[PDB]
Amino acid sequence: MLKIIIPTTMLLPMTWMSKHNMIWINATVHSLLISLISLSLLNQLGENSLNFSLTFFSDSLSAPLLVLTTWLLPLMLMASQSHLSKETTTRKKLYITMLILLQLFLIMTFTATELILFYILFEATLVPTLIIITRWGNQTERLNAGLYFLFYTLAGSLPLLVALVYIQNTTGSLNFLIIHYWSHPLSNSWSNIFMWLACIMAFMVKMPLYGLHLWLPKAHVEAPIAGSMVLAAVLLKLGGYGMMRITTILNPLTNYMAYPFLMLSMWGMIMTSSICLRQTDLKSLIAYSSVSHMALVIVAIMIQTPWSFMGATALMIAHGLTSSMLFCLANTNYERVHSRTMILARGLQTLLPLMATWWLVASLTNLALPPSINLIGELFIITASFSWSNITIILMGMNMMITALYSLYMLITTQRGKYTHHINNIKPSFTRENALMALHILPLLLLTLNPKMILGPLY
Amino acid sequence: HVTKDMFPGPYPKTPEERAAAAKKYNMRVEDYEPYPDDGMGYGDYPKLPDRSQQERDPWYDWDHPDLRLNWGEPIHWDLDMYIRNRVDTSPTPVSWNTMCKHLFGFVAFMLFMFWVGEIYPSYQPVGPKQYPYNDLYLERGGDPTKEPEPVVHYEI
Amino acid sequence: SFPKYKPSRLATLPATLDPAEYDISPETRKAQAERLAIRSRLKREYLLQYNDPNRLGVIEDPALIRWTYARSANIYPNFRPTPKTSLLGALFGIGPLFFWYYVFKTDRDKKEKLIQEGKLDQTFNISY
Amino acid sequence: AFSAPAAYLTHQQKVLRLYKRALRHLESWCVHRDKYRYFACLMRARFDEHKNEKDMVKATQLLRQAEEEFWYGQHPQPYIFPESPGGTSYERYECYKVPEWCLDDWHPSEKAMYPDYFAKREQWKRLRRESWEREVKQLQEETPPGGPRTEALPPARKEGDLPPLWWHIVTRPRERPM
Amino acid sequence: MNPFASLTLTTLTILTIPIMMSNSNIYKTNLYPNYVKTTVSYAFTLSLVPLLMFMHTGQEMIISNWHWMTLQTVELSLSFKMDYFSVMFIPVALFVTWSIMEFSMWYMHSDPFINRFFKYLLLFLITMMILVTANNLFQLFIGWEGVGIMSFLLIGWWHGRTDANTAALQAILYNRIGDIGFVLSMAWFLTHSNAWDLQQIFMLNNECPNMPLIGLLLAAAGKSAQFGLHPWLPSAMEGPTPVSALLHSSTMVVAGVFLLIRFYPLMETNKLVQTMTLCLGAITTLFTALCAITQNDIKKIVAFSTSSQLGLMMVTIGINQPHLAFLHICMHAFFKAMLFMCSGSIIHSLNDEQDIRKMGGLYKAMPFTTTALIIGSLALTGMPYLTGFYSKDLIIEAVNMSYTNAWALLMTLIATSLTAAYSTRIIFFAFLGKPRFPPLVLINENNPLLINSIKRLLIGSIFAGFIISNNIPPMTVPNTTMPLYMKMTALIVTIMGFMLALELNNTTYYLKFKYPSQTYKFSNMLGYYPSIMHRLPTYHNLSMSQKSASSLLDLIWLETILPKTTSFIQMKMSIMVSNQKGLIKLYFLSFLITIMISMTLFN
Ligand SMILES: CCCCCCCCCCCCCCCCCC(=O)OC[C@H](COP(=O)([O-])OCC(O)COP(=O)([O-])OC[C@@H](COC(=O)CCCCCCCCCCCCCCCCC)OC(=O)CCCCCCCCCCCCCCCCC)OC(=O)CCCCCCCCCCCCCCCCC
Ligand SMILES: CCCCCCCCCCCCCCCCC[C@@H](O)O[C@H](CO[C@H](O)CCCCCCCCCCCCCCC)COP(=O)(O)OCC[N+](C)(C)C
Ligand SMILES: CCCCCCCC/C=C\CCCCCCCC(=O)O[C@H](COC(=O)CCCCCCC/C=C/CCCCCCCC)COP(=O)(O)OCCN
Repeated sequence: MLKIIIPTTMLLPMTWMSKHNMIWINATVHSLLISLISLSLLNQLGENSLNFSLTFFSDSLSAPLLVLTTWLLPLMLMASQSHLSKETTTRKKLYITMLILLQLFLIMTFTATELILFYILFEATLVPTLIIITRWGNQTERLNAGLYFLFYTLAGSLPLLVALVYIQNTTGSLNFLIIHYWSHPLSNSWSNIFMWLACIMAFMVKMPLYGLHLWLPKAHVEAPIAGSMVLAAVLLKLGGYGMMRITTILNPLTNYMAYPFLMLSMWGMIMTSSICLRQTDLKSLIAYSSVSHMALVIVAIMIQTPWSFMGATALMIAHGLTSSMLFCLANTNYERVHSRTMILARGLQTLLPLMATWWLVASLTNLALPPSINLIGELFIITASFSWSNITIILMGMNMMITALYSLYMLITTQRGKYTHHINNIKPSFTRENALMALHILPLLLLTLNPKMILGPLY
Repeated sequence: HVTKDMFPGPYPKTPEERAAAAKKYNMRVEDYEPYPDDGMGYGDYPKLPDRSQQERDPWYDWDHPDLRLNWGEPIHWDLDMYIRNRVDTSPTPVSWNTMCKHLFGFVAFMLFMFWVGEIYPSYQPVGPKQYPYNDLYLERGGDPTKEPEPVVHYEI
Repeated sequence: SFPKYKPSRLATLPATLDPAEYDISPETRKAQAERLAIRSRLKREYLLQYNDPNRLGVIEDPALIRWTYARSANIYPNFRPTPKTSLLGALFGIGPLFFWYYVFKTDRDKKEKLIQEGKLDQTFNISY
Repeated sequence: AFSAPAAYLTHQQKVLRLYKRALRHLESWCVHRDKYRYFACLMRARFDEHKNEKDMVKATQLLRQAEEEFWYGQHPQPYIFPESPGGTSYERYECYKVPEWCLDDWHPSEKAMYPDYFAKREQWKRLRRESWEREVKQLQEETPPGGPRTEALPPARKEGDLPPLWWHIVTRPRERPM
Repeated sequence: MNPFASLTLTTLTILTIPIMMSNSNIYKTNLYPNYVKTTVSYAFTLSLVPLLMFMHTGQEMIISNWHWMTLQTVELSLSFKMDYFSVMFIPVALFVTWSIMEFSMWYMHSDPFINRFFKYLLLFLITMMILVTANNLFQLFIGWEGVGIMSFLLIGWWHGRTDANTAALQAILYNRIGDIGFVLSMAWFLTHSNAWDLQQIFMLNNECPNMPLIGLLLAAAGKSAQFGLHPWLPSAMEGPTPVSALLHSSTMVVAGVFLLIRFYPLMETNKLVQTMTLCLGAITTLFTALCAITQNDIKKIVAFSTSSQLGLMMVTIGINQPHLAFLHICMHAFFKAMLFMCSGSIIHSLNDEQDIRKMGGLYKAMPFTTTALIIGSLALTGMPYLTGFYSKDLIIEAVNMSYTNAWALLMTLIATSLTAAYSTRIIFFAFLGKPRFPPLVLINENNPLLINSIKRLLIGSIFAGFIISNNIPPMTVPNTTMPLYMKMTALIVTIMGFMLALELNNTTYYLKFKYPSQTYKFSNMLGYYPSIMHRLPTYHNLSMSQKSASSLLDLIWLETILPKTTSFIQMKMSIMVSNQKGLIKLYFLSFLITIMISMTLFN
């Protein structure tokens, strides 16, 4: 695993020693090379795992997330190239350093053979993201947003640490292999109930769960484009990865401890999908759509069936890609309008046809159009929930309909209609933006050819 | 480029601040009416008639012809609900109550008559169709190791 | 003696049927004149800002920003806990959760009981 | 559309509007030409029996009851011209209307094509450039104190002047640009 | 060896070549529409061969060429079904699409983006072929969503028009309401039968329970525009006339009926689902015919005619005659597509006018369209020995001699009478009276594309019914014996409809005027369903979406409970702790108190 960690570390001295007008080229090229190297991890095996050493190991749940994390950085660099043009060389190097540190922390988090190291890196990811949100944020609310994005997370995970060490005082180890092989049931007791709560609430808050999601619209709206990319695409999947890793010791208590969370997620998907219908902001709409998709993933994880896990993994990957592309499109519109309001900019297919095509494809992918991996995860989770209970489909069905609605609404209000007359600063889309859109959308349609690469270890 | 004073504020409870709020939203003082001071935070923002924007004048030269909107005029709170692509409150040739009664009466009558016809079906003065080989036992389900009771058909 | 039109919330009353567009008073005419005056002032301002050849940007609308701020960032500071607000919040945020919990719990209890007693015909139910 | 609206509609205007609406809905009801002509003449006659009504309080009660009658028999599916705000082809070609300033963003390779049109385009742009500076002063001097009352603009009064705020009216894309 | 599978796959793959070439240089020239038309005609000619092979022998086949993925014990693969329905419906759809494209080459000449229109039509055709030839539920769902997306993209062809966008969103909404039931059916089938393959589903389901069939019926009602979810089909006429002629008349709307046909082994085992299907079809056909009888837009009337025919086919499914319903699909394709083509020709020749109040004497002013529409209306009304007689007449005989709901039978008879009646209305109001259009006469039919495209569908609607009926093997028992009055019931009711409609229409010539009645207002406003159902529910939902979900819960109470309460408590504690005047008097008094308390408490 060091063959990928070491180049990510070496990205920092290369950036800090580069010329004042050549940092972006070097960063993008070497990030793409690192992603190409990390593509090797996709060759998983039906056997146990790729146990590299005592500290790092790779599974078919960790491999797609690692590949997505490595692939995200070049896209974030291309997205941030624009609004950091008038920025001093030292501050641009600091921004690239923060991005590289975040990628390194995520890469070390996704392997994380030991659970305490996983938690330490899980919380280490919080610092560069907070710095990015609070420093390079345009609006005045960013600071408050950052505060939220911090405290919620910590409020979730401070008990977890205690629980973690408590386990090592009883079980004696926190290595995931030993934990899996020496698993023992949790008796129905109040102490076990609170241990379950401490283990679960840590990852519930960052997913986020409905009722604990108030930090997410603030963090995504107030953050710069790269921050929105990293939060929507990868940083949301940390909770799901942690839950799928840690639910191996919570049985059979979960069989009755998942009812409040299942109810909360199955109603919050509807609530957030309806919230998306009436939104005056594009970024808030995308954030609430992300909340709905993550609530569906939470339902899948709480069901705890093989089809649930497969659908959860596929949906996480597809949602990360789709949300990243949607945030990029919204930022491209904002950089010309400088308002971030849906109804101010209208009739854009007359002026930017290729951007309208990109918007259509992104909306269709969000709308879960077959045979995309989005719908693969959707159908897997839906069938698993139907097996769990034949009534859930009703709620699920409603969500699907509502989803499509707001998606096309986002497509119709911004692209269709008559253009705004008093906006004459709509320049033709650059090659950079179109290349970013293509690099976002082509991997989705290529992954739909080989779904088993993102279906997880239970395929 | 917008001043702090311009933005929405608390509920206007005195006539002078009511007039100031009315002037802020670019409307007449006696034409301005805030939402009732309940728990919901409507506050300073004015209450405009619930009329849809589909029924606005289509021949006036609006600054936003698609939305039928003007530059500067106070936007309705639920503007995004009334955008000519959604619910519209345009008057109908027939009163709403009468349309509701006619629609639900027609639907209920159709359902009741369908149920009645289900009670009293329509058929032909014939007996059931006869199938030769033990009511097609072998070809419908199979199970050839039971030898069911033979059925013979009465030739007339 | 024709049937009378009854306006409703979703089917409003026509302008030509308004019983207030006839009993006209000089105060009403003055109000209409002032409305036209302010509308013309706003239109003149927008047209002056719109036809300027030196402008190469978006004409900022204070009404749009004010509407967005009122819809988004002003709800909480004007919020007051009242019996109406408290009851509506409790209902809309608690009732559906317990309703769905009861429904799903009853369904799963029936399913588990049928599993335990044994007549459910689970044949071919391999993938779950 | 092209004309500015007034603060209110007089009784004469309301009567004319009701007459036009009644005729339109009558021809919607009376499909054939001879039947429509007969019933339109009959309705003009019945509309004409109260032309010379003198007192305004009685003439406003006649039109008020005429608006209660029209609504009752208003043919809930009237005939609408195809390009009218209710027609089938109302905004069919609205997406083909591209603003003129978009031509400022064309690549020089694209501007190599059509050189004469672009030369005329800088000519028009210069004309507007001086005209706007003249019109700001003209409209500022001609406006009454306290702001305008009606949104009707004055014409040009000198020799070389152009009407104030003319650029976005004469540079309409087209009725059917494509 | 085995030419059948090779040809059946080849027609589908050669339907795809222009999509690949859309990035080439030909897409930037004016030869693209002719290229696509030639490709479609060649595909139809190639696909004519598997139909001949099936007709000669009865060849059936399923091809599982590419294995997609194995989920434990469930294998998903790209499987195509080449049974009777598929190999019979491919040539009909291809022929109709060829005619519609040749019509479009003349109708849409003034559109700047005509190549995009043709590629959209070809994409819709490919999606429909995928839907029809699908052998597993996943591929069927892929086609089900592809046809819906293509319909959405083609309805809102003119993006400037708000009504087009509203109609597209409405169609998407209703199709997703159907998609709910479709997903329910797939989930149940995989949970119980452990397979999305049709073969395993048929083997493992000797008696099908209610839930999967109810889901399938819901999806079929959603896409076929049954009475519950009907208005989207009449609203979908905002798009160009070729879109309505191809998609929303004869090809895409019969997809729900085709879905119900594909599951006929499971439909015959359940008796309640059949009753529900029969009732839904009867109410749909009656309501749509009653709406159509009083409309004034020609396109709206033809759309309601299509909806009534779909309801009749759903009735046929409900009386356990799937093959007869498929036959009616095949004939309806021909004659309804030609009817829409004639309507589009009239609209184009008449300066984009759709209302019939401004259509006068066109029987002589433009005769070819007149005779084509007369032939199509005669075929629609089931005139004997036409394409519509050989299906609709059998429908009527089957529904009369079946132990079914009597109310549904009465509704079907009244629907047939009303069909005759609005066909009479179209002919009378569009071709008989004196001219009523603007004086600038621009009538012109002299274009080879229009004439040839219409004449091919004329030949179809005249002879294809006979050819198909006499050239297919028998798949149902015949109603050999018939009461003499019951045999002629369809003809009698159709003639009675002609007579009554003509007599009632001739009264408009009279110099008498009268205000409309309540029934006329009910029928003209589409039964008031579009009004109420588009204002009462949506508003409420939208209101809630801002009132409870957005403002009250998310922005107020969820914000008050966790973060704001914590902030308030911490601020109050900080104020209390830090509010010290700096007096050491108080400090050491507290020191004395704590020293006193510790000794007593901890000893
Ligand atoms: C077993 C022996 C077999 C032989 C049996 C006997 C043979 C036949 C006997 C004849 C039976 C009736 C024939 C008369 C046909 C009607 C023609 C007519 O008079 O229309 C003019 C007249 C209005 O004309 P208008 O408004 O002055 O004209 C406007 C302008 O001229 C502007 O006009 P326009 O130019 O725009 O367009 C004119 C258009 C517009 O005209 C309209 O306004 C459309 C309304 C007429 C359609 C009604 C026809 C069928 C009704 C089915 C209803 C099913 C149940 C509905 C449930 C309702 C639930 C409340 O009219 C038409 O185009 C033609 C109308 C339809 C005639 C063609 C088909 C009918 C003949 C076949 C019918 C039955 C025979 C089937 C054979 C089966 C074997 C037994 O219509 C009526 O007055 C309605 C009469 C029938 C309505 C029935 C529904 C009443 C429901 C009310 C509530 C009842 C209590 C429910 C309580 C529920 C509590 C839960
Ligand atoms: C706000 C955004 C979401 C955040 C997360 C929300 C979800 C948190 C809920 C955690 C799970 C449920 C809590 C307790 C579960 C115990 C099981 C209980 O529900 O069942 C009954 C228990 O009855 C009562 O619940 C007993 C406890 C009552 C006192 C607890 C307070 C309940 C309301 C508190 C709401 C405050 C929420 C906010 C906290 C900050 C059955 O009684 P019994 O079978 O005999 O005993 C079961 C336990 N045994 C087997 C170990 C012996
Ligand atoms: C975004 C806000 C989320 C905040 C976190 C929510 C989850 C909080 C769950 C409790 C946190 C601490 C749990 C302890 C960690 C597990 C350790 C354990 O299980 O050991 C137990 C210890 O159990 C405890 O001590 C639990 C006491 C809880 C103290 C802290 C209370 C915090 C508030 C409780 C109510 C909150 C629950 C619902 C929260 C919903 C989310 C906000 C057994 O101890 P022994 O003595 O060794 O065995 C006994 C037999 N010899």
